[PDB]
Amino acid sequence: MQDAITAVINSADVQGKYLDGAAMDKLKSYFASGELRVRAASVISANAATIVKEAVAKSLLYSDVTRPGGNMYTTRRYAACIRDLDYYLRYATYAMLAGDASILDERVLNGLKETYNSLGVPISSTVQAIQAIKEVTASLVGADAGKEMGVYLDYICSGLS
Amino acid sequence: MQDAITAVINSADVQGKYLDGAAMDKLKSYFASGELRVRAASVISANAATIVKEAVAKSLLYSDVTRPGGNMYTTRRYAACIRDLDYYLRYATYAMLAGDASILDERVLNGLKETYNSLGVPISSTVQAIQAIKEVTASLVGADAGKEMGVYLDYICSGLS
Amino acid sequence: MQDAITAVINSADVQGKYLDGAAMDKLKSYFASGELRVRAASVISANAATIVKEAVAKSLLYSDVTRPGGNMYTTRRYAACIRDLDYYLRYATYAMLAGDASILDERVLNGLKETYNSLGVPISSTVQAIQAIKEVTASLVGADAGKEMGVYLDYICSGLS
Amino acid sequence: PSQVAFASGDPIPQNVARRTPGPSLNRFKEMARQVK
Amino acid sequence: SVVSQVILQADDQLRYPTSGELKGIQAFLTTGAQRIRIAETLAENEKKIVDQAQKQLFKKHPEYRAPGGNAYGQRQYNQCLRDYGWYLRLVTYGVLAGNKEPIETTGLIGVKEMYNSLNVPVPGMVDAVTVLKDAALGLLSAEDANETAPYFDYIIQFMS
Amino acid sequence: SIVTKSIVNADAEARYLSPGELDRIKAFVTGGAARLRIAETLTGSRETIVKQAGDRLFQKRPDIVSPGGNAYGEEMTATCLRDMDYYLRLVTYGVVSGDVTPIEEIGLVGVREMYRSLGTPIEAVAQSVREMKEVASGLMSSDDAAEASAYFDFVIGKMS
Amino acid sequence: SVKASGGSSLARPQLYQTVPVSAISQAEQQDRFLEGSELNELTAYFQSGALRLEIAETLTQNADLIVSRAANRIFTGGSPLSYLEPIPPGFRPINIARYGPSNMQKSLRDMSWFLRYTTYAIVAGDPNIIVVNTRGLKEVIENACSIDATIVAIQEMRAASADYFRNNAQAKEIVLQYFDILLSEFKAPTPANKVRQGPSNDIQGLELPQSYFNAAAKRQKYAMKPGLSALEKNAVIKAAYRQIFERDITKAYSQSISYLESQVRNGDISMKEFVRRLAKSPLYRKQFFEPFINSRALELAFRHILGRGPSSREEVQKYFSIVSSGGLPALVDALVDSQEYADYFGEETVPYLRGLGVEAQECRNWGMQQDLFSYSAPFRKVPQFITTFAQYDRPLPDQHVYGSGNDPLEIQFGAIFPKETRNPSKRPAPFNKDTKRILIHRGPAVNNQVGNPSAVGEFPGSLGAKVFRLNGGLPGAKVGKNTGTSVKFGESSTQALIRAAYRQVFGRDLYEGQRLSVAEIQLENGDISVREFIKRLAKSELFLKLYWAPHYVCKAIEYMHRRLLGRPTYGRQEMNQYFDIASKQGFYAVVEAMIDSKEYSDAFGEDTVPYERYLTPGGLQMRSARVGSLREDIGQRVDKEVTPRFV
Amino acid sequence: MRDAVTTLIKNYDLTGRYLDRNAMDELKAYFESGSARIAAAAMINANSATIVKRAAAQLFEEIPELIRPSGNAYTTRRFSACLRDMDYYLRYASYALIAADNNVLDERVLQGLRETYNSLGVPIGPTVRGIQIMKEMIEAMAEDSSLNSTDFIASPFDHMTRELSELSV
Ligand SMILES: *[C@@H](C)[C@H]1/C(=C/c2[nH]c(/C=C3N=C(/C=C4\NC(=O)C(CC)=C4C)C(C)=C\3CCC(=O)O)c(CCC(=O)O)c2C)NC(=O)[C@@H]1C
Ligand SMILES: *[C@@H](C)[C@H]1/C(=C/c2[nH]c(/C=C3N=C(/C=C4\NC(=O)C(CC)=C4C)C(C)=C\3CCC(=O)O)c(CCC(=O)O)c2C)NC(=O)[C@@H]1C
Ligand SMILES: *[C@H](C)[C@H]1/C(=C/c2[nH]c(/C=C3N=C(/C=C4\NC(=O)C(CC)=C4C)C(C)=C\3CCC(=O)O)c(CCC(=O)O)c2C)NC(=O)[C@@H]1C
Ligand SMILES: *[C@H](C)[C@H]1/C(=C/c2[nH]c(/C=C3N=C(/C=C4\NC(=O)C(CC)=C4C)C(C)=C\3CCC(=O)O)c(CCC(=O)O)c2C)NC(=O)[C@@H]1C
Ligand SMILES: *[C@H](C)[C@H]1/C(=C/c2[nH]c(/C=C3N=C(/C=C4\NC(=O)C(CC)=C4C)C(C)=C\3CCC(=O)O)c(CCC(=O)O)c2C)NC(=O)[C@@H]1C
Ligand SMILES: *[C@H](C)[C@H]1/C(=C/c2[nH]c(/C=C3N=C(/C=C4\NC(=O)C(CC)=C4C)C(C)=C\3CCC(=O)O)c(CCC(=O)O)c2C)NC(=O)[C@@H]1C
Ligand SMILES: *[C@H](C)[C@H]1/C(=C/c2[nH]c(/C=C3N=C(/C=C4\NC(=O)C(CC)=C4C)C(C)=C\3CCC(=O)O)c(CCC(=O)O)c2C)NC(=O)[C@@H]1C
Ligand SMILES: *[C@H](C)[C@H]1/C(=C/c2[nH]c(/C=C3N=C(/C=C4\NC(=O)C(CC)=C4C)C(C)=C\3CCC(=O)O)c(CCC(=O)O)c2C)NC(=O)[C@@H]1C
Ligand SMILES: *[C@H](C)[C@H]1/C(=C/c2[nH]c(/C=C3N=C(/C=C4\NC(=O)C(CC)=C4C)C(C)=C\3CCC(=O)O)c(CCC(=O)O)c2C)NC(=O)[C@@H]1C
Repeated sequence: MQDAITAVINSADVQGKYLDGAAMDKLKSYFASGELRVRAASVISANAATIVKEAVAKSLLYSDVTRPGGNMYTTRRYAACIRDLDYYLRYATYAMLAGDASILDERVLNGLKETYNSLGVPISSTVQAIQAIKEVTASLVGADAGKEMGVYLDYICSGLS
Repeated sequence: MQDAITAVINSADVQGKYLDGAAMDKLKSYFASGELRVRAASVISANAATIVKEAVAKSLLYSDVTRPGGNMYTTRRYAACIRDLDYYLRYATYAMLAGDASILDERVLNGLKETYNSLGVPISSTVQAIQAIKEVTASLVGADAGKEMGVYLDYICSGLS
Repeated sequence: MQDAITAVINSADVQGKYLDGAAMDKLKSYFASGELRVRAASVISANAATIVKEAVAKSLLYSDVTRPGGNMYTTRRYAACIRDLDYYLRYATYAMLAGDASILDERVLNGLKETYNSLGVPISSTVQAIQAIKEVTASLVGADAGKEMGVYLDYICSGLS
Repeated sequence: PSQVAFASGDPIPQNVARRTPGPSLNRFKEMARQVK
Repeated sequence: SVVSQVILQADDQLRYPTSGELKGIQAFLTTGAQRIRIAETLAENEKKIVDQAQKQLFKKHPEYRAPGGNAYGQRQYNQCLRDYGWYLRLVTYGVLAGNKEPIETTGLIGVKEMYNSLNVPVPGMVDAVTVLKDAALGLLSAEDANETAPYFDYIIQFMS
Repeated sequence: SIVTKSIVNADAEARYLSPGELDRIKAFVTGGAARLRIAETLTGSRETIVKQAGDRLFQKRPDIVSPGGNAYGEEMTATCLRDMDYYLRLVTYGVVSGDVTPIEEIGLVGVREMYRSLGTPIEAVAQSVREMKEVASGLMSSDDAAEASAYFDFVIGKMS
Repeated sequence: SVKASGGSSLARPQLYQTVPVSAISQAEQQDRFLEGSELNELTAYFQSGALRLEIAETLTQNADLIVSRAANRIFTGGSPLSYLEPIPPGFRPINIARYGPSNMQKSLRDMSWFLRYTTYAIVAGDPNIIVVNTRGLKEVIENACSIDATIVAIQEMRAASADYFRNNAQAKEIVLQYFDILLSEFKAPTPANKVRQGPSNDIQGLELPQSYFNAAAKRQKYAMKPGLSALEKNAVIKAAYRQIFERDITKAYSQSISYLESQVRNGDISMKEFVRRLAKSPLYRKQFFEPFINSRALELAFRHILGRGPSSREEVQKYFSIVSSGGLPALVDALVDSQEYADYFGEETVPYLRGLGVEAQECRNWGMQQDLFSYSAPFRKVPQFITTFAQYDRPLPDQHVYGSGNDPLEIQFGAIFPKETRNPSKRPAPFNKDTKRILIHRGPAVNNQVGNPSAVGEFPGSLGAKVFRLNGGLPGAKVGKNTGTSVKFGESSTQALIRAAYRQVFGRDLYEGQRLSVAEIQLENGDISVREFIKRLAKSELFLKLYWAPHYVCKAIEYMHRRLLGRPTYGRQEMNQYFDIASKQGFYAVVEAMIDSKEYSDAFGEDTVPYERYLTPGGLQMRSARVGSLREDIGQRVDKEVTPRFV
Repeated sequence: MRDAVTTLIKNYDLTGRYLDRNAMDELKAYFESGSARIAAAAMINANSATIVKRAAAQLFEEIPELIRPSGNAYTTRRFSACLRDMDYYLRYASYALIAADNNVLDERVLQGLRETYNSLGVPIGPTVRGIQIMKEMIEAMAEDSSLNSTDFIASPFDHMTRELSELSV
């Protein structure tokens, strides 16, 4: 994975030049937003199971999926769906703390669309479930850090499609 | 893998007949070459570290590949290509003493294209590097044994291209 | 493991003779009291979580061991003792079902006695816990099967001591 | 020194025979013997 | 025993025996009266079974008694009837316990390389069990035979 | 299924089906008619069992029905009765199969993770099935009740 | 038929071991150049090989004489050679007529084939070809052939080959010992089969005969014993690094944990404990956990520790639940503290890759494990196991008949196909001939030709793509606007049609020196119709260069069908048709066939420019499952937001 | 692995239906035939080795090229592997007989059979022929034996023929 610090180092490393003032401003922006990122991560970590709880209730519950014939009928499937949204929330916080969507394109999305197609998991529904996470996360933490969380949750939605 | 001897016997077993004439001719040409093929291998084995040294110097060194942006820039990537050209030298040695490129088929070209395209290794730069080995080995061991190595080293070159 | 049915078989196997009427009378006893063992196993299986709690509260809870300074104070060690007693009851059910205390000699008292001396687990407190298990299981199932159950729980008590 | 040339030199041609009808068509071989 | 097989399967998943597993025990414990009856009719009537089994084997296979055989000596010939007596002993143990496990551990697990290191043919002993089976079930009653039949058939399976 | 369990055990060793397994399938086949009798009484009285044991749950544990509880409201009470209807249906699958494998795979694996996410006390769902056991037992004969209870008691153990 | 395919990569079983094969593979597995030992193996063999040629040459020529003298001694009552294709234990000579012709034909050819395999054994220089093919032969031949007659037949051939050759004691002893091995292996009864017992209920049990694991090159097994000299101890540790990291990383990058190396060299922690600590180390974590998805890292962890791929769907489901609970350490702990690991490797033995030759293989995860044992496995980042296992139970997936790679991305321009080599994501599925793919219509759902074939030439009314038609009169059609009329209004409409006709054949608008000006003005004059104009743009050398030539043949056919008809192919029936034309006639005729097709004529007239009519479900998902464009009522429960009653 | 009971459960569980009259009748049909299914399984357990060997001997007389050079049953190594395969198909049909379902036949046999046989060079034509010879060997022996129902015996072997073999038409 790459964080915002490593990303601007690697961009300078590939060119084979020292970090200039324009590249240094990218770091200073991260060191300014770093306090906002750490505080946001602490809130989501505390309400990790709680954010999912509201998100499933808003989007997934009392729909087609949970009813017999759907992809969330059996208790094993339902628990796996909670597990999947527990995955998505945990990795979105990792990417938020890093300040780069490198971990998502490495451990989350790179070979997820193929699995979801094969298992018969509806992508259109799970995207809406992550959008349900996005709304809960932004309401709990704030508008400033929820927008930051929003980008990386949208990144998962884009990779799934 | 299969060597030259077993390939002759397999072809005799498929037809279901004794080693008559044409099968014997390929065997006697193999056994006569064997003594010098061992001698060539022993020289290559001993000079394995030095052969690569000259080969990288001729092809890879002082180029855009070693320069930042290239695939042989970082030290980890440098040592990987050193190991790779050590693999190419060893498996050409294996195929020389087997008298068949079946070892190159199942152990080298099983997914050499699969690894190199995924990582983003330049094919042309690798071909030039193995071509550099071919010229070094021909100068070190001999023109006769260098051509004997040449057919297997070009097999990898054609196997990449 | 060596069941009570296979106990007379293995004894006859070592002797290299057929099962006599003085050996099959014990087998006839197992076939008669077998239906009692199954019902006893069914009651314990259903109430597996409750037997433990009623034993821990009787002996272990509100004591020096559960209070600071003891070996059953920390939650980590508390969960260990709960896990232990869960395994203690389950394997005692197996010995009750099989009719022989060989599984207690093999899959319980193999190196359990020496691990407890290594960690500094009180032997007297563990014996008291198994004795507490004995009184609960006898009250739940009955006096007919509980006395039979008490033999195998005595084997653990004599094994630890 | 030029004895080393096995795969670098002239390749030895191998005799591969044409595949012939086998004892599965022994019925038809019997029929072909009577079709004269 | 089938009792052991259930508690092995339960311990493997780290759980108590299930509803269908406990009923499988219940079914065996009731039919145990028949299981006892198998033992007496084979143990006491061993001498008739063993003699019929050996005379049918050496007739069908006149090789071991023939020159360049396996059991030419009288001490060697007693050892063939010793094996016959041991196998029917193993049959009784298997039926009484209810499963193949008593026969498995004692006289099936690594039984091929046993007779390979003694020059006794395993394809020769697979025909030995069949004639022992045929002799045994013939003496047994109709409903009793069908119970004892698949225990013999498993020995045949593991041999060849 | 029992047939499922017997084959899988036989296949893992690769030895065909043992006589011990074949006897247990025979016990399952013979007891299949009794299994269909218990299942028919459970599927026949599905409306009554859920209603009686549901009412028993709301009287014994009023806290879930009380405001602040999980099953408070007309919709939430209906969902609880739907849940009880699901588990009774799972029982009928279990009774039919002989074992508790269909109950496990469909509606016992990850129930603790499910009801934690919903905010449902797992001990209260343990009560509902235990009350479903008592109502169903008081509709069929003693031998039928003891057979059916073994499936119910497995659910209790997985709940609490 | 099966609904999923794991792949059918080429399997190369070693039928028999030779001296060069035994020598080369010995250092290949150790990842070393052939040292003074393995060179001397070849040196002695190449010198003796010249003599070994003289052994066979005599035996191949006099093969007829050896089998004649054998058969005459064994078989009595006539001549056995009528229909040619020292120590007697107690054999009886078999009658020719009594044995029967069919049994005699078997008997004669085997006697020749025994000698034939002896000649191959000397030439190979290793009696492996004998040991394999003779060990479990006594039992199968016993049924309808006497053993006593066979032993004396080989013993006759032993004497026959001895007297005919008889050159030197350094030469004849090679003939003697190989025949001595032959009779001893034939005297030996069939050994017990290698039983691969299933580790749990989920995995099936297997069996392999004691002949298949006698030739297929035994995997070198290293065990850490505390007393060993440090050179072979280094060889054990290097092999342990070669297992866990797929390669010797301590040689490559000097990446080594000496802290763990010291404890195993002493014997503080076992090899089981070493593998445990090495697979939870940051060195493994960075390389085989960090770059991969949780499912794929699990699949890699299987081959590193257990030395095999996941066998069953239930196994992947179980072990994924572990890696979700506690992560990498918990996964490693579950893999090392398994009933399988301690059965195969125990405590001392280094894990080894158990493939085709090592043990019995199951017909479930064949191609999935074949690609996994390859060194190109940690580049396939798409899971192969959980994908195939789930697809096995499910029906046929939304996929092209020739694989997932044959499907282009549903974009405006550019033929973009998933590469087989770059990031292996090949998903084979057994598609048969009469398999129609379900396609989503761009326009109304009722206007699909599968259910409504009459509504094939119905235009999508603000649901799909814009239809371009030469409805308006072309400029200079009639001699009404005589000479002048500089502002002829019907001129911009036909030019916009041309641009759209260019945009359909080639997704993007072309450059200045790419536009076919001759074809444009013929359409504008009214010499050719749109149907002919589309055909000419697809018959252009530029279309050949840009879409046909750089792409796979069937990829190029598929993309052409998606451009000219605006529809993916239904299945095999259509794809095979155009592929047959591509083989015989060429590219230009494939263009011709797609335009002159009835379905083209029904959908688009002589004046109608083609358009995107049907999408693949995967293509529409890329369009309408993103953050935007996605509706609220696709796969979400919609609650009616009403103002509360207290408000 | 799924039997006829589990398949019927999964079918009704999917829709979320209680076991109706049609469900109970299908189970009752299984339980009545079950006694014949175990008795058929007892027959093939008795004659496991004899059928496999005789069916192979019939196959290599039908297609002689298998045991001839260039054939994939030529060598002892190949002959032992083929008889092992013939032993596998009979063993998994043995499981399929009691189960009365071809899920066990699909999951553990047929799923990755085509991929394997195409890899080593094992023929797929003589294979399904050898399975069909075994079928005829069981059915004739079951006709000889005192068995009331013998129709269910054809089911697993025909499914083995249908799935594995190439689609001709
Ligand atoms: C003083 C430093 C010593 C010295 C150096 C020396 N180095 C080379 C050759 C190379 N050195 C590197 C190393 C790096 N390049 C990278 O990208 C990185 C990572 C950031 C490093 C550390 C490489 C790859 C080369 C190859 C040059 C090329 O671009 O092709 C040489 C030349 C060797 C030769 O004979 O060709 C020399 C002389 N020389 C000494 O003796 C000093 C102790
Ligand atoms: C000079 C050769 C060029 C070059 C090479 C290069 N290779 C890698 C990485 C790998 N090389 C292999 C290949 C093999 N390993 C094997 O086991 C075998 C068969 C015996 C071969 C041929 C593999 C699998 C890897 C990846 C694993 C590893 O790290 O060792 C790299 C590094 C790429 C990266 O960024 O990870 C490089 C640079 N590249 C060049 O620039 C030369 C033209
Ligand atoms: C919940 C939002 C929706 C849903 C999820 C669902 N997932 C599974 C099972 C799996 N989940 C994954 C996916 C991942 N593997 C990874 O590596 C990552 C990234 C870290 C993830 C998230 C995989 C591979 C599995 C298979 C493992 C298993 O069998 O459990 C299921 C279960 C489906 C089944 O039983 O086959 C479900 C239901 N699907 C829905 O219905 C929700 C809308
Ligand atoms: C109050 C917040 C809630 C509550 C408390 C409650 N706890 C118990 C039982 C015990 N609590 C512990 C646990 C600990 N001991 C430790 O060392 C630690 C970690 C530092 C803890 C938290 C123990 C060991 C007991 C057993 C009692 C004993 O002293 O032996 C009870 C009693 C349960 C009973 O009925 O027996 C209670 C009431 N329960 C609530 O309802 C509150 C929400
Ligand atoms: C009644 C015994 C108790 C109770 C019930 C209750 N459950 C829910 C929510 C759900 N229940 C389930 C569970 C299942 N559905 C299935 O298909 C299966 C497998 C057979 C089970 C076990 C699900 C999925 C839901 C969600 C509803 C949906 O279908 O989408 C609720 C509602 C919780 C809420 O507020 O959202 C309730 C009340 N709760 C109690 O208090 C009783 C002890
Ligand atoms: C310019 C900012 C950078 C750049 C561009 C570049 N693009 C191509 C070729 C293609 N562009 C696309 C992408 C699209 N397809 C779509 O549907 C859309 C949205 C409407 C877009 C933008 C495609 C499909 C291609 C492939 C060929 C084609 O034109 O159809 C190239 C050429 C690549 C080649 O090797 O052929 C380039 C260079 N690259 C840079 O260097 C800029 C930073
Ligand atoms: C009705 C039971 C439920 C339902 C249906 C529904 N379907 C669509 C759209 C399509 N349906 C299909 C499927 C098929 N076409 C085929 O060729 C076959 C195989 C014979 C089938 C079954 C397709 C391809 C489409 C896409 C449009 C088209 O016709 O090409 C919709 C509309 C979806 C949309 O948003 O456009 C609907 C509503 N959905 C329900 O609510 C019912 C439970
Ligand atoms: C008896 C006096 C002689 C005899 C008769 C016989 N042979 C067969 C057929 C087979 N022969 C073999 C043996 C081999 N396989 C190998 O790999 C080699 C080379 C080392 C040999 C010689 C095998 C496997 C068969 C079976 C395949 C086939 O049908 O051809 C038979 C038929 C067996 C039957 O009854 O089914 C008979 C009767 N073979 C001898 O060894 C004697 C010389
Ligand atoms: C005999 C009927 C035919 C035949 C058989 C044959 N098969 C192989 C190779 C393999 N067989 C399998 C297949 C299976 N293993 C399973 O788990 C199952 C499902 C129960 C089957 C059917 C496998 C995995 C292999 C390869 C490894 C192994 O032997 O275990 C061979 C060997 C080919 C070779 O020469 O290497 C043979 C001979 N061949 C015929 O010609 C007959 C028609």
